[PDB]
Amino acid sequence: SLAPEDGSHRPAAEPTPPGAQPTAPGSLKAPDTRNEKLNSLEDVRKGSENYALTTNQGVRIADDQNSLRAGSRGPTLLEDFILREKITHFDHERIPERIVHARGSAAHGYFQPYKSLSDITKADFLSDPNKITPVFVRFSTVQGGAGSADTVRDIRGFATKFYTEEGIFDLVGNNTPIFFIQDAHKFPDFVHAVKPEPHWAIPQGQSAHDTFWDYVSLQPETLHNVMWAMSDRGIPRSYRTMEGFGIHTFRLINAEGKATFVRFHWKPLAGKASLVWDEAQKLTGRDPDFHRRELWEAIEAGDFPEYELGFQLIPEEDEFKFDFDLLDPTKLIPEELVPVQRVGKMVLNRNPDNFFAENEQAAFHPGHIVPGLDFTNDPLLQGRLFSYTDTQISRLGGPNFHEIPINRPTCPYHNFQRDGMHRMGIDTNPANYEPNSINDNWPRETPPGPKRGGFESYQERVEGNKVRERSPSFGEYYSHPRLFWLSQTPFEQRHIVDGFSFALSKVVRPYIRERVVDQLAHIDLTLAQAVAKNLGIELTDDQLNITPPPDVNGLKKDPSLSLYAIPDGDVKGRVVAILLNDEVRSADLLAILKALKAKGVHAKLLYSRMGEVTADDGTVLPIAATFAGAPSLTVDAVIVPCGNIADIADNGDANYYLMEAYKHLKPIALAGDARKFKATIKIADQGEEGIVEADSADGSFMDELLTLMAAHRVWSRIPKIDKIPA
Amino acid sequence: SLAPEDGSHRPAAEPTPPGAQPTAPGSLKAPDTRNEKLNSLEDVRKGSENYALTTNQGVRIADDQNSLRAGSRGPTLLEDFILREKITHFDHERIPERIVHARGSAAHGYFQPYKSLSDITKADFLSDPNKITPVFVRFSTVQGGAGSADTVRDIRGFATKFYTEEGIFDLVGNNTPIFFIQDAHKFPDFVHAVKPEPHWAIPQGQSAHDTFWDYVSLQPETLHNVMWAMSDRGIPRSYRTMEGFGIHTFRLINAEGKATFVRFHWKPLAGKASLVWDEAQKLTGRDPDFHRRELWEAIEAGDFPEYELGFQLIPEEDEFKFDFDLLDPTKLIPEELVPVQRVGKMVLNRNPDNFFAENEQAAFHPGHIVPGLDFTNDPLLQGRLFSYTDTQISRLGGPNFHEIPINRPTCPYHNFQRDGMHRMGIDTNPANYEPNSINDNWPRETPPGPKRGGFESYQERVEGNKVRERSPSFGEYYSHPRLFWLSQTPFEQRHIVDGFSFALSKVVRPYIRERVVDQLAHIDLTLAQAVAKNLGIELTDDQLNITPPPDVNGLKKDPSLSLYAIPDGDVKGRVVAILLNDEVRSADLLAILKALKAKGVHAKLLYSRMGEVTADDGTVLPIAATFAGAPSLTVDAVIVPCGNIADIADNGDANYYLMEAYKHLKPIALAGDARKFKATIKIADQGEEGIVEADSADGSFMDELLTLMAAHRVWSRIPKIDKIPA
Amino acid sequence: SLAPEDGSHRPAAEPTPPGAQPTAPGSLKAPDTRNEKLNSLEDVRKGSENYALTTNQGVRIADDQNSLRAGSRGPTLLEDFILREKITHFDHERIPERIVHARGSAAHGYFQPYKSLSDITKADFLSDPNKITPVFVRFSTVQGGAGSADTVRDIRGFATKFYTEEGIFDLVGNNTPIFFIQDAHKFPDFVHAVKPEPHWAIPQGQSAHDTFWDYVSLQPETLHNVMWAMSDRGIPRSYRTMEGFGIHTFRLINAEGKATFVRFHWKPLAGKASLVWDEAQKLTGRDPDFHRRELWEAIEAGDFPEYE
Amino acid sequence: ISRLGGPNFHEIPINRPTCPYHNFQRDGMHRMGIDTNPANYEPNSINDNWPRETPPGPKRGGFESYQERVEGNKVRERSPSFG
Ligand code: HEM
Ligand code: HEM
Ligand code: HEM
Repeated sequence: SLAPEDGSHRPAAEPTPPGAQPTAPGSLKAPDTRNEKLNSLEDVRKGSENYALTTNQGVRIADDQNSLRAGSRGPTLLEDFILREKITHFDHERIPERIVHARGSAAHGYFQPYKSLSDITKADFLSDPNKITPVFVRFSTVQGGAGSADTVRDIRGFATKFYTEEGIFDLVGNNTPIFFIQDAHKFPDFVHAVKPEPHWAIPQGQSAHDTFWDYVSLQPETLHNVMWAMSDRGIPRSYRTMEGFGIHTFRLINAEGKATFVRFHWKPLAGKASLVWDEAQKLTGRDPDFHRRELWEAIEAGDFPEYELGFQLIPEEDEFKFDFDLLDPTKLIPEELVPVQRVGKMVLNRNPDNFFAENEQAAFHPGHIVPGLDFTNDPLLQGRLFSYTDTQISRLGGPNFHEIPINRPTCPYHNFQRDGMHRMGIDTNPANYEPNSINDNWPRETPPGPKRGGFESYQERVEGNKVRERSPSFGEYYSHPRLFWLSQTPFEQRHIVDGFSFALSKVVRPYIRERVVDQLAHIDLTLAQAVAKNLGIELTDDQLNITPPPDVNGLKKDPSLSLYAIPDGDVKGRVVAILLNDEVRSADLLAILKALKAKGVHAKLLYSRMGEVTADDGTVLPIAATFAGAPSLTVDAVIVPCGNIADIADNGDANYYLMEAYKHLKPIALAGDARKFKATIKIADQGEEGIVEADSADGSFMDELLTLMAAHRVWSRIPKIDKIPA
Repeated sequence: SLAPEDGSHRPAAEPTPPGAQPTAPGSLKAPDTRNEKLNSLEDVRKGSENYALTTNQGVRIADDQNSLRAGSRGPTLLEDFILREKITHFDHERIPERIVHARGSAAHGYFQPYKSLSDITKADFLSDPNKITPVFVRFSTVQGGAGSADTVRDIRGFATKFYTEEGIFDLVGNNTPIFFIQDAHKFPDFVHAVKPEPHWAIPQGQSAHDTFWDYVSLQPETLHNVMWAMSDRGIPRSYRTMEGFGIHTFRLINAEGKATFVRFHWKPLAGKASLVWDEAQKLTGRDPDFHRRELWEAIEAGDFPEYELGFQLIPEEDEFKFDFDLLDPTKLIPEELVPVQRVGKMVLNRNPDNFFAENEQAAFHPGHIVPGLDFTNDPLLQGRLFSYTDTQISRLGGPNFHEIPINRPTCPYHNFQRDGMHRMGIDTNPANYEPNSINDNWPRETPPGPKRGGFESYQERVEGNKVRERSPSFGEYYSHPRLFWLSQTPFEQRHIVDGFSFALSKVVRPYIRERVVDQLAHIDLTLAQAVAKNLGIELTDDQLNITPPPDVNGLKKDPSLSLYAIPDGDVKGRVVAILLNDEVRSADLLAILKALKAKGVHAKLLYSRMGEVTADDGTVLPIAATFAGAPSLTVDAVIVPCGNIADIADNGDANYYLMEAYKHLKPIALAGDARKFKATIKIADQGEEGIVEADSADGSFMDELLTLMAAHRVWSRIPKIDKIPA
Repeated sequence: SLAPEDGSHRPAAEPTPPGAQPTAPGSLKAPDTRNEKLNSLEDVRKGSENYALTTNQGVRIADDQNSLRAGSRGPTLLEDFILREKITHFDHERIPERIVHARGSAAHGYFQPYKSLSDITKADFLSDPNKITPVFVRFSTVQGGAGSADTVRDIRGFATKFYTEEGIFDLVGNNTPIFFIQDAHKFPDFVHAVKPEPHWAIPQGQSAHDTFWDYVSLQPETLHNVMWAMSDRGIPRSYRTMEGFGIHTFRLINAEGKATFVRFHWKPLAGKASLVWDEAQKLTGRDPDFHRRELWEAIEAGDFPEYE
Repeated sequence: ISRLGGPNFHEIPINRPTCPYHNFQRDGMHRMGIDTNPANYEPNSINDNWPRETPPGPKRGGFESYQERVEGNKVRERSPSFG
């Protein structure tokens, strides 16, 4: 048999930290993690152990190594139906990728509310805190293909399919609270501008090219979301550490028929955190799967992604109470004006079994709502409602995509629709039309009502002429970008300046850079001048004199728009690199590992080669990777214990390891003679804030390191990084 | 609630004769008829009674009569996701029809062998007389589209999917024992020649046009199957009353590895029976679904179609012992040389629930064989092996067509194939390749053996150069057509002459007619002269002197090639029209109806309007159809009971009903004053064979009518039918 | 007019070195370059300057910035056929990528033989040193998707379509002279092993994972091509500085019917050159389009890729 | 989209306009037209915004919907006048 005698080919079906075990399909890693959707897919899971290899017709194969030929050096024969079926299936494996958000990573989980929301909505999944709704969630980038890298600068999608008892509700959101454009008619133009340019299909996974900034310069409605993308919002550390938003104003409808406007939020219970740009870019080369792998390994470790669902609620009579239009999806609703009510929690606790069958084939669409929710006339939402039904017809092969297992409702579904490519359901109804007598009119319509009723639209009043015209109320483009800019910390603002300066430096036509700097001067002169300086552009006197846009309803900032202004750091699930030497102080290591364990922080033990080293006291320490093999990009903090520091003090790779972690603002902790490394990162004898140092790794040295990790990065180090070459 | 209070909308779930109740889905008409494949479809059967109407996402619908609009006379809104889902599914209901045999009718059933065939084949489904294998059978025409008519002149397909414990085996045959062409490379040429012509797409369901006969005149290999199509074999009475054949020689392989050549047969246990051409052509107009209807209603009545599988077996050492090549599919093996050995019985006993899901999506392919069977080098079979897998990728939408419920095996199937459009199975194997160690190499190959082994091809010797060349052994075209012609009764030979005469009359270019007559003169001079006389063509002295082809292995006829030469008639399931009048002799009708019921012959009571008539003694007689509504075309015989004959004696429809039945050779029985209709059909006072007449329907009147029915038609009447204008 | 007055939006229609001008579609950058295949594509080339914006049915569009709504803050109307055509075409832009070799970069060119090869083959494109055959060439990686990076460690494809006067001949080769496996029946197993693993779809553009090395360790026929892949052959500097091979033995047939066994080679006239691994892996991050860009800009500069 | 295999059905010869048609739509299965436009979006400067919108007018103008007045609530209701 081919597996090793000792069973080391098979991962334990228990939670294990990243790196400890090979990853596995979710039902084999966590067989007793169950939900109603995961149990309903049991009819289509297939196993493998102890079964014979067959054709798809059930014929057992004897030799799966060779084609049928006339003689053993002869021509292959057409009658080889086993070869032809196997190669035909392979030749047809691929389906079209999604037009946007082609790169994504997904998991199963569940949602439960914190209280009944019956007073504001009749949605059944929100009716009782003991109602547990299975979910499937896909996180994604926007521009790149399905084989593009994860840690690009981009908006991220955050789509959740809720399998409710009254239907599937898909909340198809992104990680910023607005979008780039106002009207769905312009979506092909914006997406064509951001995607690879049509002559040569470059660049992949990047907005930093001429056509994107040409469109932005000509369409100032885009500037708000462009500010978010150029911020560190555009480079999240993990899908676990970003916010979600539905963007549009929707409606909640209660059993008395009252409509409330709502915008939806997801708040990450692990907190908000982002990479820095050079780290994100380098990680696209060293691990283009970093966020897919982080999500999968968090769930295999038990560090389940958790989010709180939140609603901003605005009464119908307050529709015109703000100085922006609630229907304009380039405007956000500041939390200082309308707070987020926390409504429930979602936990992602199981990975798929098969990526293609469950993630690639999943179909999310924001028109999939349930009684108790409704739309508004937001003109970007209104066009979305057409596009997701349409695109699924070619991506997933026809109109029966709801029969693909991951998309199936878990509640009953019955109607008079028939046929279509790869129709699975075999209808026995004598009728395929209504009204009918021949089946006593079943399945029957259901009037709307407080529970288990049919869907009726809220009877909004519509009055106007048939026009292709933008509302005048949507014609203000600079106040929300300014509010966002003024809400950032000073280091977040520098990172935004740097994001625009990097991007516009890769625009080849200089007039486009100049037109973007002119737009920036309508938002904030400090930002405009800082970007201009980096491009060698000088503002004109007219530009220096543009009047700043107005505050938003008297606000001149809102700290909820910053990643970092209000502390919300959480270290569970983060990872520290420990740089070993060939004679490690074991007492340093016991102390380190114990304190990390107590906070749920993982460790990775690194050295010069694969294998093991032995500690001063004889403990054998298995090495996970080389310094060069698992770079600092992939960890949150670096600790270097004592022992034979002499042994690594000269290693180019160990030095670079600490230079790169330093440049990227990561906490570094140095014990005993590991303080020799201070010289490579140019740290003064009396120390520096963000470098933890002591004689040994006692319990105090660990608390200080863990406090630095809760604050994510050492922002105060920014003015010091320029003068290490890394 | 729209059903009648009396429950008359719903058919009884019990066997009922044709017309007695509305037809229904098989699992509602016959819920207790079960087999392993029908039970395995339960996971996808969907009911309807008592369920709410929903979208395909499970959202209940309140109003399925209206689109959402801005005001009740306003424009429809794009946000109407319930209208766009319903119309999207409707707009994509169609899939491509099959390239050939697009018109077909299908049913479920089961097969059992009479004894174990373990001495000649290791196929599991033939190993044990107590082993029952579910089947699904589709019967079809060849040329017309899925909306074409059933009783055209054409070859018929007879395809059986056997759901065995060792894999699906599809036996994909037709109703004649040879095909038109020798090498699959010509199949697009032949099928383009018989199909509607490409400029104008005419004619549907007919080979009587110039390109067909141009190809036949240029490719004499076609003449054998053309003879069978021009005979009454081309116009079967029902799928129940035709033979089936696999056409190719295949191999049986036993557990000791011995190969035996085999050709497959189906014998209809209801006997052989065909229409006559004027009746078939007219029936394409009055009921283009006649065979689909007759099949479905026979199964609803309990008149299950039954067939016996038989094998012609030739030892490997006898390959070259005949005047024709066993591998040439334009040659038959006469049963006088190699008898058919009875192997088992197939009963079709349940209709589908949904025609699209089960019939239109079924995929049959003759490359789907099982261990114990193998192919030969027949060059028509060899190209078929390529075509069926290929066509299914576009007809059924991708390479996962085996996951469409009707096509799924009932036995296990596991392999390393993944992905593809509308992938249903979610594989949990950690490996998607072999050899692998990470799942200990499962699923694993299985060596060949006596039972439950892997498939291995028979190690036939191949020797020769790579050539595109027809074997010289295949270059003989006229002997099997002549054997067929000489085996027909004189009335069957007249019907062949009439088939060729009518067909060639529709060929516009007269030189093509003359080239076909010349080919007939190579087969049999009598046939050629009779067709030439009907075409106004005179044979040349050269044609008159062509020497006939040789006998086939000494035979100058083989009666098993005739439909009628050896009586095999069965009356159960046949139907009789009874022509009512407004004061029927109730004693005649009691005697008639119970005689027919005793022999399983159905009746249809006809009159000049719907509703009821009252008999001499007050019995209320319900009318099934009018004389025009249910013409004589649709029945096998006609009975006119006594009573007030003057009610119907001058009814042109009643009179023409008898004239048409008379012309089409059907038995007619006239009781009492119904003998006044003798003048309509010009019968002598002293009577004539084929017309039953007495003073009442008692004594031997019904036995005589039933005797005529068992002989199917009154062939002795053929010379008498010309002196009738009908 | 949205273009700048000075015309600096439009790249010069003449050869210019990398970075000197924005890149452009080839018939705009190099209008004077022609061959028989480029000339035969002219009936489907569509321009743009001075034309009105239309639907695909040729109806001129007045307002391409807004959906049709009932009132300017109202719901979008289903009768907006201009919005639905534009979004429907957008919704259906994608087609499946190639099962293997999905990442690739291509250019037009021409081929000419040095002398007639009629003594060994009757192939018309090889019959006359004056006979010029248009080509279209696509270079590729093997494992990654169409949106993966160029300077991965992988084998590269080198596929040439020759548009001859006796038919299309496709020479579909790679940049090493052997393949990993011996019998096509095993291709899906080998390709499944090298591709991203099926539970989680990682890693992209990399053979450095368990399933690839499990297959290799169990199928020693793979080791030859694995040695090439682990060498600097697996990380070419440019598609211009790698070899090409047809791998298989084919036959040449002359007019007298004689068969000669042949294996096909492409020799880069710019020579052989590879990156080093740390450089290649870092370039996947900093410019995942580096080989597609280098090929396109070499052609816009006149530094045409040449192979023998 | 399903009957004719994708969104380029207007390029099947019988369905093609005989008048000009130019826009920024790209790709799709069996795409025949090879666009040379450097831009595939508007507004653009890189091709001076061509092809360009056309105001409505008496002849050769862009399409504009008649500005019918719409007044009603969002309802799934048959007009009583149709009963
Ligand atoms: C507020 C603005 C929007 C947000 C938050 C949004 C978000 C998303 C997300 C998260 C996905 C990926 C879902 C998945 O993981 O499969 C997606 C896919 C998609 N989006 Fe949107 N989107 C927006 C606007 C639009 C507009 C205006 C259109 C077109 C009118 C559109 C058309 C599509 C299409 C065609 C797909 C691919 C869907 C599929 O193939 O199943 N999006 N969008
Ligand atoms: C002995 C000669 C043949 C017989 C008895 C035969 C019989 C049949 C039958 C009965 C069907 C319909 C199965 C069903 O009901 O779905 C069928 C379909 C078909 N036949 Fe054959 N056939 C013959 C030769 C050929 C040849 C030579 C080719 C091509 C090389 C061919 C290609 C096809 C194709 C493409 C279909 C449609 C299959 C589908 O869409 O699933 N047939 N044939
Ligand atoms: C000597 C070994 C082989 C070489 C040199 C080779 C080379 C290539 C190249 C260069 C391409 C990309 C063509 C392009 O640029 O579009 C390609 C594509 C492909 N190869 Fe091969 N390959 C080999 C073996 C195989 C085998 C054994 C199979 C299957 C039996 C296979 C199936 C494919 C398929 C399905 C495609 C995608 C073609 C398309 O979508 O148009 N290759 N191969």
